[PDB]
Amino acid sequence: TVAVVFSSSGPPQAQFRARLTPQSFLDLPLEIQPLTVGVNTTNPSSLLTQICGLLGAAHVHGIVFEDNVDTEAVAQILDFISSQTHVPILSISGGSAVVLTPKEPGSAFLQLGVSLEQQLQVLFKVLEEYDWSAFAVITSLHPGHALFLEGVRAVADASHVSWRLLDVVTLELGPGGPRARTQRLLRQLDAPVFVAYCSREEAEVLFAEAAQAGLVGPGHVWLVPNLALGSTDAPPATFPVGLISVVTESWRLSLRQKVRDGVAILALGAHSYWRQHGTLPAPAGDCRVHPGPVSPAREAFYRHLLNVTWEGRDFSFSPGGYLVQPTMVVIALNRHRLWEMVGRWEHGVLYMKYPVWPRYSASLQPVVDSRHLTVATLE
Amino acid sequence: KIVNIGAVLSTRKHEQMFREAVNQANKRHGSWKIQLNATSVTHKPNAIQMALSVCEDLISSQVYAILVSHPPTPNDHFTPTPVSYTAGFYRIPVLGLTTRMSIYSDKSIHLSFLRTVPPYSHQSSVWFEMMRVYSWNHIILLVSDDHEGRAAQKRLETLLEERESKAEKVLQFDPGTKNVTALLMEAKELEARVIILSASEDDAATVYRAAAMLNMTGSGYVWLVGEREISGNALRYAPDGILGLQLINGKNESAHISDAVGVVAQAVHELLEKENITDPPRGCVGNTNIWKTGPLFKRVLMSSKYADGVTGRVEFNEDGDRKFANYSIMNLQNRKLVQVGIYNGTHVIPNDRKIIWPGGETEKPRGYQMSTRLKIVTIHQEPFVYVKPTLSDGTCKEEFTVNGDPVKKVICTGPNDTSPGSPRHTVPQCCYGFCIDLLIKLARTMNFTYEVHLVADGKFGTQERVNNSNKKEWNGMMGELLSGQADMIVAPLTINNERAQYIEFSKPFKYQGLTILVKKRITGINDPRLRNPSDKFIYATVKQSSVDIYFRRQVELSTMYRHMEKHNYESAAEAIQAVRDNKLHAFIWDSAVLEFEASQKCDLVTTGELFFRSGFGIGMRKDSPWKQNVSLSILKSHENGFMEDLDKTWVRYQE
Ligand SMILES: *[C@@H]1O[C@H](CO)[C@@H](O[C@@H]2O[C@H](CO)[C@@H](O[C@@H]3O[C@H](CO)[C@@H](O)[C@H](O)[C@@H]3O)[C@H](O)[C@H]2NC(C)=O)[C@H](O)[C@H]1NC(C)=O
Ligand SMILES: *[C@@H]1O[C@H](CO)[C@@H](O)[C@H](O)[C@H]1NC(C)=O
Ligand SMILES: *[C@@H]1O[C@H](CO)[C@@H](O)[C@H](O)[C@H]1NC(C)=O
Ligand SMILES: *[C@@H]1O[C@H](CO)[C@@H](O)[C@H](O)[C@H]1NC(C)=O
Ligand SMILES: *[C@@H]1O[C@H](CO)[C@@H](O)[C@H](O)[C@H]1NC(C)=O
Repeated sequence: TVAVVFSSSGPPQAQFRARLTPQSFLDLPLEIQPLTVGVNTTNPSSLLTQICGLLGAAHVHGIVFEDNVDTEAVAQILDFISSQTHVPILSISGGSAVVLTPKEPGSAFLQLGVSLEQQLQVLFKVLEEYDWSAFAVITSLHPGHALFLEGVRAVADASHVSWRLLDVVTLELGPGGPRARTQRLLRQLDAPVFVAYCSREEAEVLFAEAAQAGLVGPGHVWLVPNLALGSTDAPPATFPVGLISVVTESWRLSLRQKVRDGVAILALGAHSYWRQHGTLPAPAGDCRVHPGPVSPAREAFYRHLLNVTWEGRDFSFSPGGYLVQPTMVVIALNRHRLWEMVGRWEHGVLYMKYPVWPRYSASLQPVVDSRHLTVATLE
Repeated sequence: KIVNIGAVLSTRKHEQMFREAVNQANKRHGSWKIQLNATSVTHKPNAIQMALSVCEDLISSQVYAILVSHPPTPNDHFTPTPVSYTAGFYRIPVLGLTTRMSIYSDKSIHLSFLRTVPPYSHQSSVWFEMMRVYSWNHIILLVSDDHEGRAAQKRLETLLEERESKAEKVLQFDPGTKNVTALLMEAKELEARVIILSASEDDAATVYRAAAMLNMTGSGYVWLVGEREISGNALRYAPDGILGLQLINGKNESAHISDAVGVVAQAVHELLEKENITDPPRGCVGNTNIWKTGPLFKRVLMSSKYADGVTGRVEFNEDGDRKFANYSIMNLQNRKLVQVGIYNGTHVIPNDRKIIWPGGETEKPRGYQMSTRLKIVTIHQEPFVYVKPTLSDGTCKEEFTVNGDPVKKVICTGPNDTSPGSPRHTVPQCCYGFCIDLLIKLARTMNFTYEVHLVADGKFGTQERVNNSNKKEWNGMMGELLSGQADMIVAPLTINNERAQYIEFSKPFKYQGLTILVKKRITGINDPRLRNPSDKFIYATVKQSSVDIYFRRQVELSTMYRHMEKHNYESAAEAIQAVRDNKLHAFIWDSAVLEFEASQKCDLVTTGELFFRSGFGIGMRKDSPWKQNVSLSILKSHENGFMEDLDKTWVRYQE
């Protein structure tokens, strides 16, 4: 059996029925009976009670999560629960699909996302091809800013080009603080390429401030990881046109499609383990008792659960609860305020739709660099 | 208003003292404007039931902060986790009273957590201080492989790299294991005589037993451990006379309540005077939103400097941990612990006591027992290092020089004796040659003793980038020397830029260049047959050599090396055999070896003069005591004339 949980959207009663309906979807050899659960609000006791009750009155083997309005500090509860009751879970979307690096020792979380190292690698593989090498790094006072600042330096020494760094700055971009100081610091900068790391509210504040202090015209280029930019389906105001981010595959699928992948990966994991030993491990769901030392059977099942492949999509989870070797796709903000694909990435080679970077102006009418020319030839 | 605080306490007798202390602080503080309020709950064993009780408490009041402590259960890891997880959802600050673990200070997971006691990872500071104090610079690090184990190493390595000390080999062991002997056997061969232990109390006992079994606790050896490695099962098996440390007010749980209450009561006034009186959520179900003023309260809480508590002034660090905590150095004399020194904020002050080192000595035991035995690596070459099978009895065959003189030989272990396929067969062989004679003279003239062993890989040595990594690694004789498997390289090693950055060489003892081998117009600048690859002639050399890197550093010779990459040999003998039977076309290498081969093996002629200049040298690790000695000995040998007769004996047999 496999459980499914929704959160914080338009009431998916029709979606819940459509997910519960295919009791035999023929998506894998053998199909455990699926069941659905829905929480009204996201809260500690609400979540704890719902999961403990469902997994104690259902005897479930695996459970698949579905995210919410993308608020932080929610994946920690899932890690806590999985570590306590030794049930493998899986996060699929939203803010709960943000990589948690130092997870609990005996936990089995397996949240599908990409660590900052891979995103930075992809970004520097697009900086090298257009040959910018400016490196104006801006980071807010965020919990994970030290990791980003270490990672950028680590990757900078892992390439051929010199990557002459210009300046790194840290500013208080929170809800409350002195705007004049940040205005003064932003007003003094000179670099054609910026890399920024902050939260969505921090992103909007920083972009509004940059628009105030004239750093958003056709002269500069901005780059951000997937942590910012929020919903991906509603770009707010003051977001510069030409923003570049890197998101994983399946950034445009449906909620129902994602759950179909979640149940498929659990089903193949059981089927792959079935060929080895011809069984399905019994559930261990005593939330009230909370027993259990290290168990070898569940450990072996989790070890066999790591690698999976189906429908021509390689899902390989690292020991840390994040997948390794995905096929990221770069996206950018078109001239009409709409996210669009720019360049794929597949086994370490980058592609682009445009041989040169389109540069737009305040009144559009794409400007062309005066000191750039095209040369024709043949062999 | 009536601001309210909460707390989780152990035995509910601490709760009465907590209430009395908070009432006393209410009496002392405040100008009859704001009153503080108290409520507490006892710790229960189930973590999930713990969290349920926590937001039962959270609904029970507009809690402004939480104080958490440990129960009598020794499992100190998971107990203060659930309260942090629950109270971090709404950014309600929580303060840990007497928790010492190194995973709670990662301010990305536990979102709002403070400590009134420094963690275990801060122990490396006193190690560094007392390490400078006693003038020790040769260090062995020995820490467990867990996350807590891997945190002290990072900070100590940061300090030592800041001083560019570059501590010697650090050893990692899996926690909860038996037969830990292998790591200690690997470490005992090293030179440093001070080792640092940091692990769980159980692993300390087995490490102590292994050290006693292997007699690593003999005189001269000096130990120094942490607070968690002395008490418990480890105290019974602990070797006598080892330095240790402890915290002054550890596990008191009475002063910590007081000063935590004091600092919280000091911070609440500064919070409320900021027009941000917005109340915390009342209900663990009611509101799915964070506190609107939690980050501000945490920020003003961290920078709140208290005046004077029972444990003194308290002030927090940018990562949230408590700073400026001062320990008590401990020593073990006759199975009775006695204090020998007191840590200050930065320095360490001894206090009218004498240390008893494990050997019972009275003076400061200097480390680094100097070594006269040192291992020497070598590679097989034709006119420098001959290798031959040993005699049937076990010794070497007794030979003589043509001029009526013995030939000096040594016994050499080494490889599988079969390059292509063999798992492991290290049968000793017999070595002799010109380079070996130089080694014998050097050994005689400086009192040291050698143990010559051949190379494993068989490659001269190059730098390569391992797959799925950018950290370059040295492969071959270079890697063997850098790792520590060798102490000197006595072999025809070429001196160049790529090696001088990590090796201190010696003055050259023989100059040589680069020629080409042709069986009997291949110029040196550029041949169109070489510049433009052909079908018959192949211009390639043995892989992992220096000429390979030299051609990979070129532009048109880069194209030549791209053509060559399909062909790469493994030894000089292979190339000689291939070019002798017309199977090979071109081969470029050193002038001396090629000239010797042409003089010995007829019908083969070298093309062109030495179009390059270089030299051979003895290779050693950077900052080694023997370098100056060896360089002056080589220069004196050059001036004496020894090299002349030696070369007349070996390099040219009057051809
Ligand atoms: C703080 O000021 C308020 C003034 O109203 C008082 O707090 C009250 O303290 C009592 C005793 O801890 C709480 O009673 C509790 O009731 C529940 C359910 O009835 C029971 O299960 C508990 O064992 C406990 O007895 C009461 O809820 C609480 N009320 C408020 C509004 O805080 C009290 O006088 C002052 N001191 C403390 C410690 O609260
Ligand atoms: C990895 O994939 C192989 C190939 O199907 C499978 O047999 C194995 O169980 C998977 N897991 C591990 C840990 O090898
Ligand atoms: C612990 O603290 C109390 C009060 O702060 C103090 O009186 C006592 O000396 C300390 N040590 C012990 C062992 O109780
Ligand atoms: C250690 O604590 C403080 C920190 O400097 C200091 O005032 C005190 O005298 C030291 N010694 C003891 C025994 O507390
Ligand atoms: C190297 O030279 C020094 C100084 O002349 C002398 O002690 C000896 O010859 C060598 N020293 C060592 C430690 O090998």
